[PDB]
Amino acid sequence: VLSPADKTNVKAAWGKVGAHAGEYGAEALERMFLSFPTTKTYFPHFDLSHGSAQVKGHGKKVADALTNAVAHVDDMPNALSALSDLHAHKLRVDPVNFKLLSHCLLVTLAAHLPAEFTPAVHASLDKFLASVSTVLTSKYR
Amino acid sequence: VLSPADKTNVKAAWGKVGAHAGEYGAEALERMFLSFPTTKTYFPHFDLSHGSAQVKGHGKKVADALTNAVAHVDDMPNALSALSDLHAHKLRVDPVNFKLLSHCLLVTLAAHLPAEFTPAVHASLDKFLASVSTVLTSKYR
Amino acid sequence: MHLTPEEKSAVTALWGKVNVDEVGGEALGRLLVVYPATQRFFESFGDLSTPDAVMGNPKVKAHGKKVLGAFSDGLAHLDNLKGTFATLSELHCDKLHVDPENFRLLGNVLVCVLAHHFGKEFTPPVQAAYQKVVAGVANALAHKYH
Amino acid sequence: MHLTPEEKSAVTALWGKVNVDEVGGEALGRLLVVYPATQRFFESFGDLSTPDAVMGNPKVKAHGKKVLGAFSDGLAHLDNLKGTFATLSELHCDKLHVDPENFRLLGNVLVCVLAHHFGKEFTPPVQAAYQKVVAGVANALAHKYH
Ligand code: HEM
Ligand code: HEM
Ligand code: HEM
Ligand code: HEM
Repeated sequence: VLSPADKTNVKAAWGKVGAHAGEYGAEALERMFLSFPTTKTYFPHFDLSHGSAQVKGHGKKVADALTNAVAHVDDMPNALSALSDLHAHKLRVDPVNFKLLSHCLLVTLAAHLPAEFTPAVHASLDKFLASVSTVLTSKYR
Repeated sequence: VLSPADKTNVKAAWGKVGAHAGEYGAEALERMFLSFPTTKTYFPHFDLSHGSAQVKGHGKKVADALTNAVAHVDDMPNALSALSDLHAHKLRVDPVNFKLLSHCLLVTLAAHLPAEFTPAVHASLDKFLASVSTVLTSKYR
Repeated sequence: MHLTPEEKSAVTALWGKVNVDEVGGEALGRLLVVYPATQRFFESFGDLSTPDAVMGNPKVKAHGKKVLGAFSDGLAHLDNLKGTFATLSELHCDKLHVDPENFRLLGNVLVCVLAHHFGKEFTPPVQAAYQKVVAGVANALAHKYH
Repeated sequence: MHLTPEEKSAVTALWGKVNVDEVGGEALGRLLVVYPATQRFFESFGDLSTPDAVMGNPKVKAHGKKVLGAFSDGLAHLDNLKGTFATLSELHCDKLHVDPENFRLLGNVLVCVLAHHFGKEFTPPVQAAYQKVVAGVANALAHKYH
């Protein structure tokens, strides 16, 4: 679970992302598609080229969901209910993929927040993304 | 999450296991050691030879724990509390390994319960083992 | 694929006892039941509403025969799986868009099915040999992804 | 292993600027902090109770330097990782009893450290080349397990 210090760390870090959240979300997806090519199997309908507006658009939606999760860190399941339904019943993304996106998001944060990305913050963010991942796949079966 | 029908399926299948729980537990471990040799890295202190008392003994402690969880299927977190602390603070087994043991327990049950191992029971048992694994790795960080 | 001669024989010998059509239908149906996300590829198959509907769906059964027939032919080429599955690897990536993780799920459901089917004859050493084969095949099918 | 000319140059170029002592210490320290279960292999290292304790531990920094130094050697033999790491593969299995899954965790933590240290220069394509390299290394280290 997320301790009070974990919650503090996540809110601080995310706070600093601030307005760049959408740009960081797109960067994270781009990192994921290049590093883990199998993830491209869920977006056969997207233009996955560098700078693609579809990826940028998708990046903002993902980032916006994470902002919503940080805001409701104490009641994630309800905040993310509609997104859990979506992933479980329509998208049906294998749960392994969430770990690959989470890793890419961490890489993106590291690359943009040198000062803020301390070992303690790194650990809290990893725990937070694992929690979001868990909520998102909780209704698969 | 385990639905009410899941709980009924587990209880029904585990009931049949009955008195063979310990011999099944030993068999599942032997299947794991053979199929996934990296799991042996956690038992360097054991005689892992076929039928060793060490494996038979461990297999019985593992089944007993499973029996306790089925009995307290509505409150696993509290029921495996102690087990969850030991794995998180002393044993520190990488979570990947739980998925390999779970698989070998399902194979064991399949090989022994021809009548009871229907698609629906299989699904319920898979979910149950996944739940147990989650509770056991829940205090890692 | 590196299997000792002993392992290859264990594989070949049990396989000789398999009804490919039957086991095929069972394995694919069980994948769909145990791991419902996998139904994402089979929406045109009709009714997958319950375990019974899935196990009994003629389209599921036909697809399982097809998948296990290929698997079956692959057991003849244990020494060249990558070669044997190269075209299917490309197809699955480029046209079907199947996350290779599903090959791993099917391989584990297949082992459970064989265990259910063979009971005591599916010994720990026989399982180990089949585990290597299912991983081999999964790897071979994921090989051409890009 | 198989790297495009583009991937090899991205890898080689970045590594020329890495202080192994420094990155090694950071990589191992972050592993022990982010994935505390990994501490099970370093009982004799001292105090690992807090991030600060872990990060300034001289035994951690020393070990970190050794690991990345061996990692730097494999970079010089990308065409034969398995041959390069066979001895350490056997050591890690037979004497150390380290679950190879830990090789993968370290690989991911190293990528994070490189992104942290290099910022904007650690582009998506550069990361991708490094992801292939750490998986290769992890595979080479688990190769002699039995
Ligand atoms: C932290 C993890 C994730 C979050 C917060 C997240 C969030 C979202 C959001 C907000 C949407 C848009 C829903 C809408 O259309 O209103 C979405 C859709 C989608 N997600 Fe997830 N997602 C996550 C992980 C993943 C992963 C790992 C994959 C696969 C590699 C994935 C695949 C998709 C796809 C294919 C869509 C639909 C895109 C479209 O066609 O427009 N998601 N997700
Ligand atoms: C269903 C999942 C599991 C259950 C229910 C379980 C249960 C147990 C129990 C009941 C004990 C004995 C505790 C005592 O003696 O007080 C134990 C110890 C142990 N377990 Fe877990 N375990 C599980 C998964 C695993 C896995 C996957 C591994 C490693 C591959 C593992 C490695 C160990 C080890 C090394 C010990 C100590 C053995 C000894 O020295 O006696 N366990 N576990
Ligand atoms: C042992 C693993 C597998 C083997 C050997 C295999 C083999 C095949 C073969 C031989 C075909 C027909 C190719 C053609 O139309 O020429 C096929 C098609 C297909 N497979 Fe795979 N398959 C495997 C696993 C999977 C899995 C796990 C899934 C999805 C969960 C999947 C989804 C599909 C789909 C959707 C088609 C097209 C069906 C159609 O158009 O009727 N396959 N596969
Ligand atoms: C990048 C992958 C790795 C490489 C290249 C590597 C390399 C090495 C080398 C060169 C040694 C020194 C051998 C000696 O002279 O005693 C060593 C020892 C050791 N390694 Fe690994 N290592 C790696 C990953 C890991 C991981 C992930 C762990 C566990 C988390 C680990 C645990 C150990 C331990 C416990 C020792 C013995 C240290 C001591 O003597 O106390 N290694 N490793």
